[PDB]
Amino acid sequence: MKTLSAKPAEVQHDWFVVDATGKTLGRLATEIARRLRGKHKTSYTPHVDTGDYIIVINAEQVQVTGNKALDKKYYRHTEFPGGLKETNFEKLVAHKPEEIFERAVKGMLPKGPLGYAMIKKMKVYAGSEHPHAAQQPQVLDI
Amino acid sequence: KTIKVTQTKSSSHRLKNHKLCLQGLGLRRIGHTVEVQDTPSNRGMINKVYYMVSVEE
Amino acid sequence: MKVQASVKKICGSCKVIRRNGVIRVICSAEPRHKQRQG
Amino acid sequence: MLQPKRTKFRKVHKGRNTGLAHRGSTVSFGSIAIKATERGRMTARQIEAARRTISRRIKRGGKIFIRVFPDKPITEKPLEVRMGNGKGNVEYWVCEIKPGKILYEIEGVNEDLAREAFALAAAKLPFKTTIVTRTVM
Amino acid sequence: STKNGRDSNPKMLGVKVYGGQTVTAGNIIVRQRGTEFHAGANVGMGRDHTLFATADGVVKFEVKGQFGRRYVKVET
Amino acid sequence: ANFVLNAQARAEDKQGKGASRRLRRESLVPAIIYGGNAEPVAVTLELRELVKALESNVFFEEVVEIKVGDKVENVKIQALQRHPAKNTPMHADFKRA
RNA sequence: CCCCGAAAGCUAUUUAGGUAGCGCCUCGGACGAAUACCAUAGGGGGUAGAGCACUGUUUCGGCACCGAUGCAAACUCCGAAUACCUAUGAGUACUAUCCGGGAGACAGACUGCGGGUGCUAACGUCCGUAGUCAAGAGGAAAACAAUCCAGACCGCCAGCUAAGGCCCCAAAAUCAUAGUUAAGUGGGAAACGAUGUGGGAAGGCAUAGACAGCUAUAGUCGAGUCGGCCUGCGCGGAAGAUGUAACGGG
Ligand SMILES: [Zn+2]
Repeated sequence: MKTLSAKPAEVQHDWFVVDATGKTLGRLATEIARRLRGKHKTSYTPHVDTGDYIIVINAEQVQVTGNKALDKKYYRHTEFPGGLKETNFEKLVAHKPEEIFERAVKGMLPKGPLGYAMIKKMKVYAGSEHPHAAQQPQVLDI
Repeated sequence: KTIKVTQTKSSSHRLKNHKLCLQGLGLRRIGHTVEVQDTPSNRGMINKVYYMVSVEE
Repeated sequence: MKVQASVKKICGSCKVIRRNGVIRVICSAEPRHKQRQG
Repeated sequence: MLQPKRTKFRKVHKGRNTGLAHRGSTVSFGSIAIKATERGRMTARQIEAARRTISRRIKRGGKIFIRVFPDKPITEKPLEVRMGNGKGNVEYWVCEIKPGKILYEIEGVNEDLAREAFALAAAKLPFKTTIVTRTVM
Repeated sequence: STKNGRDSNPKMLGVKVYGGQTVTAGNIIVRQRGTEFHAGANVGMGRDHTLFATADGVVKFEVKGQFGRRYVKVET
Repeated sequence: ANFVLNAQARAEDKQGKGASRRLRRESLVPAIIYGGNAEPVAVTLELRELVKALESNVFFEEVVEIKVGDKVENVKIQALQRHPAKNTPMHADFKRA
């Protein structure tokens, strides 16, 4: 057993803060998902959560290119007959900016209990303030 | 006088005469290399299976 | 307004324009010449 | 309704339409002509419709040469019949068209009127066409 | 119903021995419905126009004569 | 003097179906010059030049100068092959005169 | 437990989902180079293509013939590539052949190529030919017998590659250089329609002044302008039933 697995009790979760002003949504989401999963650490282990905490500020300033602001559709289904509901990026970013990042990063994280645990380390906030000054996050430019 | 022939692709699904040409050159598996005389008779077999052999002169 | 797959000028007072990715024909003389491709 | 007066056999094999039209691709009767640029089948009804359109446009002021003749019979099964029990009955006649095949030539009219007539005729045909004129070689 | 549907059994005609081959007297060289080939030196003709060897040797095909006939012969 | 065609020599490695198709993809036209007292010569021409020359009727009756390298041949156009569908010139035969 | 390993064809059958002989498998014996691949050399052909000299068929002229012009599975004045037969030869290979013991099988499927049939329909049907499955695992294609790469004796927490890939789900380039697209085209479709945008060739008019507008060809105005051809990538044509549902998702 010369290749060792990371032990959850020895994992260190560091805190970082990221500004979303002017960033492209998907090209920011890939890096966020990578650091949430822990692919950037030499102790990476597929069955262990070794990632970091990511705070996102100015979430409503994220950008999309082309005509995606008006054309990119978000669907959901209540399980009643004919219960398909539809919105778009323009309305969703103005109303509930956290849902956009939640969808984007959820789609890029693994789909299981470990993925559900992984996505809890992302905190998304519309304004420029966050309530986690007690954790002393470092500025991360990605 | 002599040339080196290396087999580069599988022969399992090739034509019967193509497999027989490989066998008559003496090649047995992918990556196998043989050293054969430079004669028109050998060159005929080489040219027939040109698409899965590599020749070093 | 005629909505058709083939839109053409009919007289000299007709103009072919593109609005929002749709080809249209507008006539200054005869309103019945108005066409939309679709 | 062009159709052979007599045929040696009633029914023929389907065959395959391949190759270009090296023969019949030069202007030899009139001065201007219409030729196909895509292969296909030309039926007798299509030939007649195109001829009528051209003749009506040119008002019979010149001569029209038709260089396509439908000599290949096409069969069809009656309807609500199962597979087998022999080949079907002859229904209509076609001419095989290869790219380069000249269909109609016009002699003795102005080029503009001829092009108008050919443009009217092309809308009745199931394949793409082009206009050619007589050259020295 | 159809009025067709008949055919005859195959007859297996054709050239049996080609040029350059060695034959023994009596070997059949050509099976043919008509005289597509004619008999040359050391070659005999049967009642159904079969061409056969009448000596031991080597078969040779050629074209000769004023009519341009195709001949087969056996060289000893 | 009125009609001059600039040509390059067509060597044996530039003859055949594949070489001719490569030349026509390169927008050149193979051609052959034959006639009395000499051996045939294979040349390649420019499609633009050939089409420009063929647009005029006096090209089919005058004596034209084909220049390949330094040598010059005084020839008359003898035959021309065209694509059956696209009418593009494909090959030319010139007779020494 | 170890070794080899098919067939779903031909012929006949009150035969058609049975059976028999042959073809294909296995075991024993005999006999070795008689075998195959490839290279040279000899040989016949009537297909692909082509053509109108025969047989038919077709159009336009001239006076049944004559001149221009097409077509053909059951037409041929012509005519390949392949394939097939034979002889000699190098190299490589446990190859051919003969005599006996035991069989199984005689419902095939898909794909490419050449065809008949059908509607140039069908995951349709009937032949020829090759591959795979059948009786074959692994990797690619979202999932997917028959497609692509490749033929699993057993073990390894070693390395190189094939098809296919390298932003995240998910291993590997947010690699480099030069262009194109603005349609999420990419990531479904036709005839046809259109000053969408690249590239190329040629032509017409023009600082003795061109196009448009303006003033009743003259006149201010001060550079390019006009119309077609070839070609790259795009646009419309484009309506369905449980739920986005025609990039696997983000
Ligand atoms: Zn109008």
